[PDB]
Amino acid sequence: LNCIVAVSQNMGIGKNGDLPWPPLRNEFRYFQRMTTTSSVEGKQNLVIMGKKTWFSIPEKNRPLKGRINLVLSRELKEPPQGAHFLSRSLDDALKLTEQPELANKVDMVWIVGGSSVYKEAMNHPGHLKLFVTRIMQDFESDTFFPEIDLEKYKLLPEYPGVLSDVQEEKGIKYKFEVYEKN
Amino acid sequence: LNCIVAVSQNMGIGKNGDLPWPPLRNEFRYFQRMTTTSSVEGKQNLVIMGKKTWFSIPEKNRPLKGRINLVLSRELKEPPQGAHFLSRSLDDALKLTEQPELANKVDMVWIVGGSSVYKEAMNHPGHLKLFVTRIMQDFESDTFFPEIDLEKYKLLPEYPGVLSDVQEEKGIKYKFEVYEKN
Ligand SMILES: Nc1nc(=O)c2cc(CNc3ccc(C(=O)N[C@@H](CCC(=O)O)C(=O)O)cc3)cnc2[nH]1
Ligand SMILES: Nc1nc(=O)c2cc(CNc3ccc(C(=O)N[C@@H](CCC(=O)O)C(=O)O)cc3)cnc2[nH]1
Repeated sequence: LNCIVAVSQNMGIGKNGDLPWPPLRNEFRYFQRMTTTSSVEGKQNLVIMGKKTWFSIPEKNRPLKGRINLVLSRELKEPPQGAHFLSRSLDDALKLTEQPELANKVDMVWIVGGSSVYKEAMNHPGHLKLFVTRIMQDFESDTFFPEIDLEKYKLLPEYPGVLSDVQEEKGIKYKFEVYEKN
Repeated sequence: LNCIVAVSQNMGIGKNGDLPWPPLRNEFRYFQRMTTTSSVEGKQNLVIMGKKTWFSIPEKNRPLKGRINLVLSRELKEPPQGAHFLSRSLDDALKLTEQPELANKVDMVWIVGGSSVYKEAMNHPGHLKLFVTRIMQDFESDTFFPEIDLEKYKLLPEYPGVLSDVQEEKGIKYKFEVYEKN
């Protein structure tokens, strides 16, 4: 279980149901590269996300491509269009990926948001990895990311695929960090 | 929804976790064809059966080849070796069925028993068909097939792919029947 997020200096992850920052095409490309790249031959990654984060993808790249898109919601009676699966819980969704028909087709599981999903997932006993993009500037948010507990999480000073130096796009600097827990 | 069973004259379907009769090679040929045959190319049929059924299949005929095997178990921890999916009630299995990625891989649904399942499936709202092979002889049994509500089910005088003649094998006579409900 991998969590993938981009957060501002203020820990905001959202505003009005959108990234509180203007589009970083490279930041996007990387998110697109991590959640897609599967380690195993012929296996696919599964992304999980709440109702809101699904509606927040530009309608034209829904469902994420080359990925199994699952959506959690206790409300929705059926998978919103383009969605691959639907679960009411993070557990139920974790179970399902445990069905062997499934298990033999999925490699990595990535949690893409929103807030309460990241919350439920961060707590979940088990081996968890947090891929966080530090967007080094404040932005006006309505939704935030939780405190990464240092009792539990450790920052990997290294990570195959991820560059260590500070990035910049449209006068915005950011850096990719990787935390782990067990 | 398709249910497929064989019943002795006394409505028996099992004796000590086995069929009450000796094996009718040509009746197992029928159940096989019917359950394995899909209308669509690149789609497969799904078989749902209780745990006892699962186990009454000769362990080298497990799981049923060319079919997605699904196990109904309230307690079973994880899915028995070789089963494709595990659910806890007909309900989840069916729901499981309407999952978009699932739904495009699966053509027909067949309920292969046991008593408790047949029954739940029989009552269930919708368009249901029972495929009944009437074994024209009494056999001591411990498991009995729910009795068919004539008020709801209706015998179809013919139905494509169903031989109309009384059959006999090993001196035993049987007949193929199909019931429908709306
Ligand atoms: N690093 C990181 N960046 C994000 O932008 C991000 C966004 C979410 C949640 N929201 C979204 C919203 C839209 C798209 C999206 O359009 N993804 C496309 C974009 C790739 C591209 O178009 O260049 C994808 O194909 O992955 C993804 C996540 C979660 N974790 C993230 N994590
Ligand atoms: N018509 C009918 N006949 C049955 O024998 C039957 C059996 C069950 C449950 N039990 C069983 C037990 C064994 C096998 C089985 O070995 N099937 C194999 C091989 C058939 C053959 O040997 O020709 C398969 O490939 O289906 C199937 C169902 C439920 N509905 C039925 N319905």
